[PDB]
Amino acid sequence: HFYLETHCTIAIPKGEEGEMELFVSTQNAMKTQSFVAKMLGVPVNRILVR
Amino acid sequence: SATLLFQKHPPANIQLFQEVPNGQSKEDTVGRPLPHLAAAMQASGEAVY
Amino acid sequence: NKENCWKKRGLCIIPTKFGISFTVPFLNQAGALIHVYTDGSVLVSHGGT
Repeated sequence: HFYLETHCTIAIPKGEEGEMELFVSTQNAMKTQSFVAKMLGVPVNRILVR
Repeated sequence: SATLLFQKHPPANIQLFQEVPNGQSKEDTVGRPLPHLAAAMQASGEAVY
Repeated sequence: NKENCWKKRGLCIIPTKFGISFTVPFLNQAGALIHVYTDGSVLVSHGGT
């Protein structure tokens, strides 16, 4: 692909109810959100992808 | 009584409220004494201000 | 009170009524936004804090 900006992710753990806010270079916030939730074992409504 | 030092008496607290309808679903918490959702995290210092 | 000279007790029962709503009509409006994600978990957002 050689997108000038390579893959990048910043993950911010809130420390509350498994909440996490992520800033990601992605075309798929939905899958990013569900995949992170699946790995963590928490409901999707706990993960925010921006 | 003018010579008596402050004396504290035993505290007594009674709360009266109404029970929810007999057959109300356990999943229906409206009317039940559900604790504040963030109480546990506030007690643990995990709640973020 | 008859038996005590330098200490006295008092008693009082009072009622109260408090009107509910903003007296300026336009502030009495509220919004909410709800999303149900594909795993069935629900995220609710509303104007209140």
